[PDB]
Amino acid sequence: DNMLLVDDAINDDNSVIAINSNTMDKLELFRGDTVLVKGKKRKDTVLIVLIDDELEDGACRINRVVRNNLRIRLGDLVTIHPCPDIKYATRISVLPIADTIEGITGNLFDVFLKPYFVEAYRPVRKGDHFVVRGGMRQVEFKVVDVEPEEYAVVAQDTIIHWEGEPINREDEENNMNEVGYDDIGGCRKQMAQIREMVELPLRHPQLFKAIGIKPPRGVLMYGPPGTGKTLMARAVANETGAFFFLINGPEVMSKMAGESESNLRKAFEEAEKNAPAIIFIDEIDSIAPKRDKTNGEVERRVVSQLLTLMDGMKARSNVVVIAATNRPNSIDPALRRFGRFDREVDIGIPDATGRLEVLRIHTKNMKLADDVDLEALAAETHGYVGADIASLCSEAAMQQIREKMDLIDLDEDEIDAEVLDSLGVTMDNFRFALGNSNPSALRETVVESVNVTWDDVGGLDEIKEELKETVEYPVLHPDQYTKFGLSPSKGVLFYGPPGTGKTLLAKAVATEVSANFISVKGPELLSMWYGESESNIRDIFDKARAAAPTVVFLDELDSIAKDRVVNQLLTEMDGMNAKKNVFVIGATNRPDQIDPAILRPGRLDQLIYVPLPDENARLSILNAQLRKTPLEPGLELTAIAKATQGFSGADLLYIVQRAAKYAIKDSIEAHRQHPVPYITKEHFAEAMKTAKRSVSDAELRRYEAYSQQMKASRGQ
Amino acid sequence: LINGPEVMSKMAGESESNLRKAFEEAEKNAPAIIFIDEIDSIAPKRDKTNGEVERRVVSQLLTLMDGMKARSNVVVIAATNRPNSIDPALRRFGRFDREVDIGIPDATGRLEVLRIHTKNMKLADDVDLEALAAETHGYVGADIASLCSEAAMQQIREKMDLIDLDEDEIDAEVLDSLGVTMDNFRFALGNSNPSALRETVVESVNVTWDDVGGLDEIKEELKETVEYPVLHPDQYTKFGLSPSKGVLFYGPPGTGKTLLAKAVATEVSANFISVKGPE
Amino acid sequence: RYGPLRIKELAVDEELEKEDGLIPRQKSKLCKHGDRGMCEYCSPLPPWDKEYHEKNKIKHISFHSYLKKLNENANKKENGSSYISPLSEPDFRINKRCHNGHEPWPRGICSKCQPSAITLQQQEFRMVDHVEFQKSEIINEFIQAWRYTGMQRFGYMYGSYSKYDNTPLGIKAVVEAIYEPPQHDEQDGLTMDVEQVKNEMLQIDRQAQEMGLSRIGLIFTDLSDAGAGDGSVFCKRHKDSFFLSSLEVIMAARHQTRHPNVSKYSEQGFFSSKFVTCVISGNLEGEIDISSYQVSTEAEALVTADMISGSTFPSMAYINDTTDERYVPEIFYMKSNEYGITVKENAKPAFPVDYLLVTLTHGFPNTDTETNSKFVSSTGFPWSNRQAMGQSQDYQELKKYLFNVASSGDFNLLHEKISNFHLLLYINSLQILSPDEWKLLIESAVKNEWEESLLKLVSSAGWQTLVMILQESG
Ligand SMILES: Nc1ncnc2c1ncn2[C@@H]1O[C@H](COP(=O)(O)OP(=O)(O)O)[C@@H](O)[C@H]1O
Ligand SMILES: Nc1ncnc2c1ncn2[C@@H]1O[C@H](COP(=O)(O)OP(=O)(O)O)[C@@H](O)[C@H]1O
Ligand SMILES: Nc1ncnc2c1ncn2[C@@H]1O[C@H](COP(=O)(O)OP(=O)(O)O)[C@@H](O)[C@H]1O
Ligand SMILES: [Zn+2]
Ligand SMILES: [Zn+2]
Repeated sequence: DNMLLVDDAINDDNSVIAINSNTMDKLELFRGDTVLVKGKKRKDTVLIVLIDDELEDGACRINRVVRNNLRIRLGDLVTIHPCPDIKYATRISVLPIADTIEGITGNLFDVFLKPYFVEAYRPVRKGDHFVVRGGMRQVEFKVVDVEPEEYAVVAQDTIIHWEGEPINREDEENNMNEVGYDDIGGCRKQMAQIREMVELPLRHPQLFKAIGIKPPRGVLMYGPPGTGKTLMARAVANETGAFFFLINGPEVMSKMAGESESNLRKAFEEAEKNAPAIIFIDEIDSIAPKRDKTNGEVERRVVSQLLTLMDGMKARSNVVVIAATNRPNSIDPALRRFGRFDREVDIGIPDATGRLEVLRIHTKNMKLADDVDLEALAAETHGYVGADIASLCSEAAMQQIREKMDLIDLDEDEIDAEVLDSLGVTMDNFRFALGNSNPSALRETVVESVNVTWDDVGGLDEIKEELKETVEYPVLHPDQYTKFGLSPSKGVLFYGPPGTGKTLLAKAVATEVSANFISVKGPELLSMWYGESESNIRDIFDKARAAAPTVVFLDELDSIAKDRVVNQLLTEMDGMNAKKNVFVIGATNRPDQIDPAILRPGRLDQLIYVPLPDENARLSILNAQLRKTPLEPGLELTAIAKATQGFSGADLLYIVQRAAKYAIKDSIEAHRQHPVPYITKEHFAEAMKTAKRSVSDAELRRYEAYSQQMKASRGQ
Repeated sequence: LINGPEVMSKMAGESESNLRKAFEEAEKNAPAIIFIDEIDSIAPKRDKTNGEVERRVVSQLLTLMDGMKARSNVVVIAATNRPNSIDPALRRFGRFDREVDIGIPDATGRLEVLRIHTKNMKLADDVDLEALAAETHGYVGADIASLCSEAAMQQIREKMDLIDLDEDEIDAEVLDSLGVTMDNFRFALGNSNPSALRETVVESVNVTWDDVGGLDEIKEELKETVEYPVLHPDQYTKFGLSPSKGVLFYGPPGTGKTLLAKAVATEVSANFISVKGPE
Repeated sequence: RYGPLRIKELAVDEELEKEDGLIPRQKSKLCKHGDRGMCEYCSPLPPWDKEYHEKNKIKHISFHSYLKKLNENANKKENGSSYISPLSEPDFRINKRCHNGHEPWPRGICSKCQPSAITLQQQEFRMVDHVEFQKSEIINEFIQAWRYTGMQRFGYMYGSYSKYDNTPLGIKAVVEAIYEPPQHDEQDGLTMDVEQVKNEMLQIDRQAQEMGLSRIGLIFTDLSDAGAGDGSVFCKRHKDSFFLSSLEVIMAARHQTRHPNVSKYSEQGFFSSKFVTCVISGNLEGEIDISSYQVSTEAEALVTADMISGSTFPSMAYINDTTDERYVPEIFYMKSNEYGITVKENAKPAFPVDYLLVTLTHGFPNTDTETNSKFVSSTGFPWSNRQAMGQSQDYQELKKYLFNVASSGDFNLLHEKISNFHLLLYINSLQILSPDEWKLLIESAVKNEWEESLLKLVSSAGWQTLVMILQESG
């Protein structure tokens, strides 16, 4: 109907749109009609309709300036509606762009605008752009202000105020707010959650009146720093079109005593007075830290004022409060109950596709060279948040500048445009930037996604089926459990010799049910025990709840399970709701050393043995670790697998690594002497000559004895 | 009405004059009721706060409370989650002496709460609020309200397929077709997460001498120990013998000691408080 | 409104806002850096720097500079907010409708709609800085009123505002003429029905606006004669005594509340009326020195909700009692001791008014500069409401005053006699002249380049009738 296709208009007029005759008949439009056109980002404009049969039915033509104003590209769909109630502009104040007006003498108004508006009746709306082509020059302008507001028709008698200081162009670009969803990638799940939690209360309030419920108000986002929380909040606010009222934490806390409270009160009052609105309290942890932190009165009055304001807004006002904190435990506990920030959202490091999306988003203004393999960079960047990727791009560009610096005269302040053209980033530059990268997200526990199937784990079919029936069935067929009245099992404990690949089994289990994975290695547990860490077990389980369905993994639990930490872990495990799809998987090498309390029913009761890989399993592991390596044609690893009886997966990795080391040594020696694109069987034999088992016979016998004891304990 | 944080957020020297004027006005227009919500924030434990203002406020509160005790028909009510958090000096004669304990509701209480909250929602015919009340255990009223809100949100999310978000308004038929199904409530139960049980709370139990097996002599001994003092204190006074205080169960694990304790509590119709090992 | 409010205000405010007022400073001898690059002592001094004001013997900070300080203190550009109005006039009246669950104040109140304790403190910014009397005659005639009658007086003072270079971003109110409302003056005080005063002043101010003036304050004389041989007067208003007793402060606060100043930086659009009150008391010697004052903004918003009344002690203002429709919270007045520590003293029975005032600097135009006085007049046709004295406006005085000049010519002499404020008001009162004829009359009498307009005026039949009836009348 009104979803007209966008196309480039022949005319250069800034307020003229050509439409097809068929569409004109459908919409009952006519030549010269002023119509309101809406595109994307809620952008709107006023265009004079002109019949044009050249366009295909259902298509319209607009010029470059109108498309730029509408923030839309050719081929999109725009909605055109009648605008019969547009009045003549009583007074329009307009200012030019400085860079455009450079080199112009005389009165700009007479030169450009006076012929442009006389006998033109061009509709003008605030925030629009119009370009005047006079003589040999072309100058753009802005619709700074219109009376009556917000738009009106510039008639012959309309007064135009061109007086005013030039407007810098840098503000429009470098201040690129109004960022849409297209500027956020790799976090579609959390973006969808925030959208479904914010848009519907504001865009369609009548829904909840029809259902007769009070929609949730508070929202609390948290995650590692640099994951785009502020960017997501800004994008949601801009798309929703609400009265955004960004509030910073450090900014509020930097005011004199007795002023931060006033700022908070004024902010909340203005947000209420202009409903609907969206208040974003950035870095709330800087306003209301944990109780054990600063006890100063100035640090308590602000928290009390914030609590009072949060409790006082419960009314028919459309106010939504969004807060961002690095960790959930930093905020005062009082801010996590009903009527307050009761809804939580967790941001985690992206996967390969997310990193690719981030790279493409950032690497659209770069003058990249042809040899770009963004997929390769995404594969080789693990654990990078968006900020790290942006820094990587900046460093790569700086490296390219350094490389091209040879053709630059530093003393001279002007650089040849030819040299500027030659600038282009290359894959080597990105590799160097990675070499100079300093990721820091992984220093703490963070939600992440894994993509391991039942192919990187060789053999162990019975274990695979046991894990499937333990985990996958509850998630996919909970209705059956309800029908039979059986509560799903919470977690399991993997025990066995080191290197059996327990982490791989955990990752596979997480992948099958499409669940986020959280890892807690031994050093993290020790740091928590000493109390010098930035996070605590309660925080870990809160994040697990927030990012459900999650899978928490503990490694070498025997170090702490040899106790305050174990008590906290038991309390948290008992606390969690059974229905929540949260699974705690523990890995250890000395099960008998584990505290018996951990093994009680209702806890990590199920005990699963992870045996060493067998011949076929070893062959599969070797083939898997060598899939992306150039091997000798006609080479067979069956003999090597047969000869490696009793070796663990880590041992096979070590053998392959030594073979690769010998291959690279030989290749480098040959190149220096100057061939060997692959690895010959002699390298594998040399590597195997140094093979050494990582498991002693006594320990394996002890594991077998423990397994036999466990089987006897269940054999009657 | 006086709030804790609301008074605490005032400038220095103004959080006490407000209390003074509050009490004076309450006296002027008797009968009056004063609800000092979140009294802990303005009177925490003595060790928690050492600042001068945090003691000026408490002293002013105590002086006003002592001066209020008179013919005036004014009653003071205070609320605080932790009974020990309040300054101990506030719990003497002539002050907040009478104490009331609020415990998590039972199945009947949960049913009543659900009915009270679920009176306006467009509930579908296939709703079994009794089943929800039975399943929800340890859910405080706030948790139940959140559960209902989440279920309604899930229902609207499911119906979103036919809803065009771009249009400001929606077809009236779709708006009038919203209906909450039992599956939505089950999903909300799955999502929800109560937190009352994290700390010790008072709750009732309904275990009789039929969910346990055997132990007939033990049951008789427990009855003689607890029931008779509660049901027939008159005869105990007649003989002048005070009842025994406590009892200690010992034996192999998994024999059902918790069920015996719950049954004993139910027989005397007394509230049950528990303290697990981790606590 | 996604930014600063949109409204049109006085030209003085606009031009002052355009400036920034930075006071440049040169290389200090303590700097350690090359020629370019300023470290900490060479930076420009902001216009609100209190050190400069107190070092130059200026007691207040030229309100516009205070606005600049407030704007700089917050409201980061391009981000950090969506604009918060920096100026807000305090209001003490209890919110009649809060309803968190309680009923209106008369029978119910919560802690959210309870007027918090008021901390009285001397204001630091004075709206209008310098009050300037164009000519000595304007006030000499006023004092001559007291000389002749012996009773006190009271009169509004019309004029216009302009810049004041001598102070950073300062404003000066130049007073052009004085109009005396009908009042019943007496030895110890004066009285006047408010209804008549406002009814008369409405039309008088309409005519003044037509003439280009504006009501910019009230002036009253508190003078007593001494026992010396000549005319000497006691100095009853000094540091020890009361500068302004309670009642005058109350009246000034009411007047300010009823003459709001339109501003672009408040939610309501008004803040701290630019109204100046002048009192004549006499300096430490026997002279007849004048003074100026202005009640602070808190006192402006304090009298509106009653809460203040006069006290038998001249220097202290009584405080009223709580009652329905009037809630009065505890009032703490903050002072400073000799040890540099602020002390809060509760003063319920009564407190001094020294904390509710800001003092302005009176003066007269330099006697060696261009003369831009609207009216070269005020020694002639007697002023309006001097019925108590012999002065009385009527046909006979016009015949004696403005007949021989018109009957012959000499337009140069005529112009000054036609540029008298009260003369214009009286002739307009007669209603003899037609509207447009009166408009061109005022345009000739209050503007330069008046030859053609004056000739046209004397041409119009209205003036011919005026002169004819004047001559015919005794
Ligand atoms: N999709 C994205 N996810 C994460 N970061 C992104 C994304 N797109 C861009 N970025 C960049 O990552 C950074 C995110 O900053 P952010 O962590 O939100 O700031 P804050 O510290 O205020 O939370 C910015 O430099 C932003 O440009
Ligand atoms: N099917 C498999 N069985 C055992 N190990 C494997 C298998 N597939 C891969 N591996 C390798 O085993 C290693 C396990 O490392 P590590 O975590 O230190 O020991 P574990 O996983 O046994 O705790 C991984 O680096 C991985 O490359
Ligand atoms: N008569 C009984 N004897 C033993 N166990 C029972 C009996 N009745 C119920 N149970 C079961 O015992 C479990 C709780 O055992 P209990 O002894 O109360 O706690 P614990 O095992 O910690 O001592 C419950 O899951 C319940 O199903
Ligand atoms: Zn310097
Ligand atoms: Zn109220």
